[PDB]
Amino acid sequence: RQDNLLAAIWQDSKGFGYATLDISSGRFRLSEPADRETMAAELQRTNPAELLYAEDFAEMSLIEGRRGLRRRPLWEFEIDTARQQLNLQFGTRDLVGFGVENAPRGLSAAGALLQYAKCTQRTTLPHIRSITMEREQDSIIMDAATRRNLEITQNLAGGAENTLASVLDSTVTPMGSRMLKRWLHMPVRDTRVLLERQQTIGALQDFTAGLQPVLRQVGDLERILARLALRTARPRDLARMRHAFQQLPELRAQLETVDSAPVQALREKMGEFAELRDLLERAIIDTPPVLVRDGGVIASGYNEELDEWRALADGATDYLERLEVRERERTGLDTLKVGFNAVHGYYIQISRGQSHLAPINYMRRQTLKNAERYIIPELKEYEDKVLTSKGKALALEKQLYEELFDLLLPHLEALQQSASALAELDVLVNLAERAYTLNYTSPTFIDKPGIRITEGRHPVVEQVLNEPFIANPLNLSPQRRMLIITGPNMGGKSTYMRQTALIALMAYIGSYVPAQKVEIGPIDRIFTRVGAFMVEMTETANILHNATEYSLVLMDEIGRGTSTYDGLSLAWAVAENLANKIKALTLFATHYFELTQLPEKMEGVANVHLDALEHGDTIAFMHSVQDGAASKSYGLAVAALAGVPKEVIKRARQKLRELESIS
Amino acid sequence: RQDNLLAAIWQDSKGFGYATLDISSGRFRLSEPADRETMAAELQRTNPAELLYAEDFAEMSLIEGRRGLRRRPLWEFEIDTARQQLNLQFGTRDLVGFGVENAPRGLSAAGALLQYAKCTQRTTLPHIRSITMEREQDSIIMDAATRRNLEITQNLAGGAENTLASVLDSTVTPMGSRMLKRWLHMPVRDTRVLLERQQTIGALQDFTAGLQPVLRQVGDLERILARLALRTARPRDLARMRHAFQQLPELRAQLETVDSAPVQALREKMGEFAELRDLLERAIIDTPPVLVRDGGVIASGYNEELDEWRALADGATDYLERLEVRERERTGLDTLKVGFNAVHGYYIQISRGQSHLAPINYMRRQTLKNAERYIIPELKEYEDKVLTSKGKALALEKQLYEELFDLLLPHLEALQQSASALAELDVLVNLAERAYTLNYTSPTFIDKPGIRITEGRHPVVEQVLNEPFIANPLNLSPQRRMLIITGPNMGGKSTYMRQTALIALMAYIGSYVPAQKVEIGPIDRIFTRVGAVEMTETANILHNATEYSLVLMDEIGRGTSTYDGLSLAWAVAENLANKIKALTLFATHYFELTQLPEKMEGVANVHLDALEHGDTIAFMHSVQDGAASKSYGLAVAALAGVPKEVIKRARQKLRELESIS
Amino acid sequence: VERPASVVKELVENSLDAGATRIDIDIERGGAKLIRIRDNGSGIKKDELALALARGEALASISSVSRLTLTSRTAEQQEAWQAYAVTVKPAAHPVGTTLEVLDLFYNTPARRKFLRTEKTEFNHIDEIIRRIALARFDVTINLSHNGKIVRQYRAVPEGGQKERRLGAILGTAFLEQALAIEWQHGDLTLRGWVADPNHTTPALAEIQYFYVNGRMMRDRLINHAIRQAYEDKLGADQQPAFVLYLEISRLVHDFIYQGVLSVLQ
DNA sequence: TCAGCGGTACCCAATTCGCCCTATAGGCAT
DNA sequence: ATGCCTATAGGGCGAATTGGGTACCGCTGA
Ligand SMILES: Nc1ncnc2c1ncn2[C@@H]1O[C@H](COP(=O)(O)OP(=O)(O)NP(=O)(O)O)[C@@H](O)[C@H]1O
Ligand SMILES: Nc1ncnc2c1ncn2[C@@H]1O[C@H](COP(=O)(O)OP(=O)(O)NP(=O)(O)O)[C@@H](O)[C@H]1O
Repeated sequence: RQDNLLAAIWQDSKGFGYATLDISSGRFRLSEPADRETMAAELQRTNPAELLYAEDFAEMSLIEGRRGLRRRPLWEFEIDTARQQLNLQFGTRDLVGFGVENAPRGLSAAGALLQYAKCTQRTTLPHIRSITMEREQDSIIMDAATRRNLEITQNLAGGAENTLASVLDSTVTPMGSRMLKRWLHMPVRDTRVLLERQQTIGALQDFTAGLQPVLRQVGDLERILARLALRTARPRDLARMRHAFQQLPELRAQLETVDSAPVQALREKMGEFAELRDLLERAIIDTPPVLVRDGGVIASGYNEELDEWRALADGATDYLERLEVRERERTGLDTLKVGFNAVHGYYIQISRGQSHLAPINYMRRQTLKNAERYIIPELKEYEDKVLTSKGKALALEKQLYEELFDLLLPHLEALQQSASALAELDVLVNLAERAYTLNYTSPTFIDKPGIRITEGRHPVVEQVLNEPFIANPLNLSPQRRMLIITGPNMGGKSTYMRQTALIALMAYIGSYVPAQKVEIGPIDRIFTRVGAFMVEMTETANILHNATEYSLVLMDEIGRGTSTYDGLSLAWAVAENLANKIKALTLFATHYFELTQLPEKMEGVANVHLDALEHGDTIAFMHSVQDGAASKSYGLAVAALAGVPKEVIKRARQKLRELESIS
Repeated sequence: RQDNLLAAIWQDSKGFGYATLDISSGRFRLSEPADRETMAAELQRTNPAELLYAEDFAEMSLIEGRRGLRRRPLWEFEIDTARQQLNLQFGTRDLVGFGVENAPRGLSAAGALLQYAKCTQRTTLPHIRSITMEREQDSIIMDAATRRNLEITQNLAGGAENTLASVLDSTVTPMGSRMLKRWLHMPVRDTRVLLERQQTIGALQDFTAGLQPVLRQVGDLERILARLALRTARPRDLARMRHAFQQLPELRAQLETVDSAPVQALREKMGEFAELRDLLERAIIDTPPVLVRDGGVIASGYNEELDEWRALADGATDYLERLEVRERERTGLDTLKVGFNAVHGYYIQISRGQSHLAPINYMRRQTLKNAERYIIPELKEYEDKVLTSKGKALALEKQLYEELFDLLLPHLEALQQSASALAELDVLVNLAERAYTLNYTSPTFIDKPGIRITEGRHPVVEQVLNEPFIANPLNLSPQRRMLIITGPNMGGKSTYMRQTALIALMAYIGSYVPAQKVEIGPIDRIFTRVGAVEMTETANILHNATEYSLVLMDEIGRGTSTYDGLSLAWAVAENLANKIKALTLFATHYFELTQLPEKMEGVANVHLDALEHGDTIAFMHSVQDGAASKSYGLAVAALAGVPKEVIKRARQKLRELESIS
Repeated sequence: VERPASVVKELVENSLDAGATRIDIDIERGGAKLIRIRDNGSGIKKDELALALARGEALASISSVSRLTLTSRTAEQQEAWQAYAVTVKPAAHPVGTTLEVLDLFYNTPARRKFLRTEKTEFNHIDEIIRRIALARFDVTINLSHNGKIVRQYRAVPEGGQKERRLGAILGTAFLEQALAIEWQHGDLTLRGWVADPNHTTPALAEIQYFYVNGRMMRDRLINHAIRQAYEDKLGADQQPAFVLYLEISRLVHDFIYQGVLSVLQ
């Protein structure tokens, strides 16, 4: 009912930071509420019996309504002392193994709290042996290890090739590729919004072929809108927008036939802006030059005064027709084209094959690749009279080009919404293509923690492999809440492990998942382990304290340490902890065949292994998960398959049986 | 005493690719000679009895004076078939473990050679079991595994922080930072050229502080010269060039006092370049605008006719002021103001109350809310002489600016040489500053392979670490040609191994090395191993590594058992002590390997002594002659953050395991 | 010891007592959060670390005010023993003593109010480090502000370029003006450098760090005697600029004037 | 071939962050 | 009292810096 809770709060220019401590239990939590109401709610939620605040705490209104208030100096909330004091308190060399190291705003609160805590109770704090971050956002929790290890957007090397991105990123428009990338780094867990994606994707699988080509015409409209807002847009950017505007009626027609209320809602959000289409069609030339600085952008008939300044230019336009023709006749070069340049003025460009067939009257102006631009006095004279009056047309053409923003800026907000909706459509049509192509299934979300996969596969590994993945199922529940996965080196024991992680993540982007059938429960935190002890066990310490009943744990090659007795002993304790205490969803890829005695020791754990058939020095890996344990070591058999000399392999097998004779 | 040798050669747009085969022994080699003379020397060196060439081989002159010539189709030299055929020949899934995977130019020759070898012989050739890449340049041969592990330019994450670059890269000019980066990916091994750097760096240690500010004025002249050659250079680029030209007299003076023949040679390569500096000063304004498109670039006094067309555009404000005054007097309208408009041009604005009191000469140009703007023939005439004169003066500015390329390109070659020399000076002066700052020593090169470090340290780890690096000695020689480094995690196994690798690499950029004293021998190939794959890289090191090569094995045996890794590590350590006798560092957790110094000749037991007091532990970080005492993952586990309660169970589990072994 | 610079002075004096030829000083947030000095001198024993926690008494004084962590490795091969705040436990350090400090003001909000900004007090830390470096050219001193090395003072061997480091300590402009003055009148032995009065800049004139037996001593009358000698050279009266090392009291001062005047003229 | 044509790397250049500085008071032993 | 000294905080200015703009790079169906 009533708790004696100690707490602290601090803010910088960025946001707020919060920490608590219960002296009854020894629970020690941390958070970074970004906005004010979240911060007010967190103080109200925890209801600390004693609350710390910095003398210069700006938004005092939050803490003017809390009890047991304490005014503290600023210097106590310094991160340097905080990190130092908390390291000494827990006996750690870093706070990376609490997953709070990269939350300095809150650690200011935690730092000030502990310095105060060690002093308020002035008692031994062995029960307070860990701090943990509770994210204010409870949609998803993704650490850097997961993004770098599951390879959602970045492979182990650091490249963006053979990622989940690269696979799903067959998006026709670039703004779709980015919205796809953001979704993967922020998997939605509003089951309603996820189902809104799953119903949209199901409806578009059939209509995906018709819409994709229309979406490819649009291009990156979102980045064009960013330049339009800055008033720095280019004519060829406005041409892409006009090209995109012409597609909106076509997209509105194709999405009208699709039976999906979210699609119909997206279709209304899409808009038309056919007024803005009409504007640009009338305003701009069908294919204008690269920059507005050149002019020759805005088509004649839009502005009459542009035509008055371009009255000289109108005479000038068929003067360039008369000069291009006369010079094409005289020289005998048909690739001869007269065009404008802001730096040099008007020039005569000829193809490189016909460049040196030009006469001596032609003076070199610009040297290009597969072209040579020239100048003559008649043009250079004509260039001057045009540059000036067409300059007052170009100044007006640039002034009218700014006025095009003034006609687009009323809808700018609606165009961004439309662009985001168009970008979202590309993503969900792209996913609808991928799901249709790869026959992905729609996973349905349940209330209790667990994933029930029917013949599921690794969504990325199956695409990059030269062999069809051996699809295998998974039955996770709070009854079967742990799997000890033993197997060979380069055996593929880390596939079924990683495939499970992607399936959850792919399910939580509302996208159809790589399996025959999946039924999944709440997975809020993904915690991962992958080799390189001063880096490896630091992550294992972070996954142990942070991981909950709902968190998906993926430990790979754990206990690669100073011996086979230190690594096993830790691995034994970690597997026990996650089965005995936390009872968290854990996927333990390991070589420790001694840990295969845990399914009989522990409740929740199951022995699985990757079947591999070895004949002589060469070997075949079935890459197929079988319920059991690895028969023996295969690094000998793999070593030859990697290319290691047979002299080493023979000597390995000769030294093996001298060591295997002991054990 | 000659052999029957078979070979193949192919070229692309980039360079040449080469391969050979002796049918008596079964030796198979690969190379990529970039230039023609290297390629001619390689054919001359090998002297193959039978030589293959693609029907479309461009530089035929190389092979038209050779014997046993064979004209082959193009398709046989395709990398797709080559990789596929060679993979199934060796029985590998990749050619990464030969160190030839990223050498496609050479593999075209090798691919064509083997397809021809399988057709010339048409018998079992298991005596062909390996290929190897041997680009024996003055440059050290390093796999990208070294460059990603040593963190020369890029840390494990992909950032350029906590690198050897970041530390040594205190270079004032960017073209210095790049030449520093190339040196570190291409360590020079012409012992003469290395000593030329070491004598240069010793002499500039004192004068380092005075030169650096002068070098910061230069900027990236090298990339400006690249735009100058393309005739795409910008006025501010030419300003930086002029700013750099003004420094050459100052640098020639400072480097004249410095006693070092290589410095004096570098000082002559740099050049006075006073004549180019004078031309740029006379021509350009001290600080011109961004582009030539805008004009206002070339200073008055260079071109008389530029100043003529300028004089029209300068006779403007006084003309309009007299007009504004005369028209204000004549009309009797005091709100009459003559101003410029970028959209419409020059106008005469009168207040709306006085707008319709204006005379009949005034033609309507712009109607406003609070006024009426007009145009008259005198203005409209004056508007023409301005707008045209701007353009003609501006056109002359673009033409002169292009003409300045015709005056600079004659020296372009000499400016590139000077730029490279200036970039080299920045590197050298920066390295001299770092050696002065970080108390680095000059390592002296010996004839036989081996590194003798006296209280040496990790050049990067010492810089970013809050605590001081514990100094570490090393005695590598062809007698002590391997060290089994066991101990804890945060023992300093990987540090003492990677510190040795950097020391070699920093010694082979002619730079002063992070130690009290080093005496180092020929190291031709630096090879390193680290987890992401494993067996793939170790094989490349076994196949490529020589008596002289530096081997940096980190935890061989991260495999699938206790024995698969131990047995392999035992065979690899035996091989590199028994057969190859390469300079090898084998930092591993396998205390079982500590029975090698008694088994092998050349191997020596060392360890990073760690003394555990209470629950916590102290790592001496000091290399001691012996082996690891015990397991330390338990001691580290706490230091990683793990709850002590799980360790109390883990230590109890270890105690049961200790009773067995 | 309210000023962080005064604390720095005490810690360097403890490093001179150790006889360290290498000093590295670390500063955080203007020198308030961290004052880490690592030294290679004599390493006080784990017992000598415990009583220094409880020159040892001066270490106890900063340990009570701040959470001073001192780790020292004994000359006898041994783990260094690191005493926090009050916990002593094994540590890794070469033979020698390291004196790390947490926020100097762990229990004094008045001393935080007494702290003057973050840079001006660092400039006072620099001044102290600048003065002891001149007195003891023998010991290397590396200074870092907010973890960024500012000055690289290099240990000078006997017969080495004392002027080079002197030039680094007081700036190149002082060294140029500075004329090497070595005057011995019987038992009285003066060694150092005095800036040329005519071309001496005001900042060089402010730099007048007089060391008696390698201990910084400022006397207005000694300054007046050098200022008189400056006023003898040329009419303009600028502040005396002199860095000297004298082994000696009022009769000396009479020969500090004559001894300096003879070298100056 | 080919003429745009959109992308893409990369060099600026105003902006942001940190460093310096000089009038502006105080300040404390005398 | 007091009078020469001294640190100080806001302001000015320079050095890093990443967004913004340009010259450059393929290149992509037609
Ligand atoms: N069905 C399959 N057929 C062929 N290859 C597969 C299959 N499934 C997975 N693989 C690949 O087999 C390789 C083995 O996995 P890999 O991660 O290299 O080794 P591991 O033993 O799983 N990892 P580790 O524990 O760190 O040694 C990878 O290249 C997988 O992508
Ligand atoms: N000579 C040294 N002096 C001080 N600290 C050191 C030294 N060598 C290593 N360290 C510290 O040790 C850690 C680096 O681990 P390192 O010794 O490189 O790997 P290791 O002993 O092989 N452990 P592992 O990576 O798990 O296999 C960091 O905390 C360094 O600060």
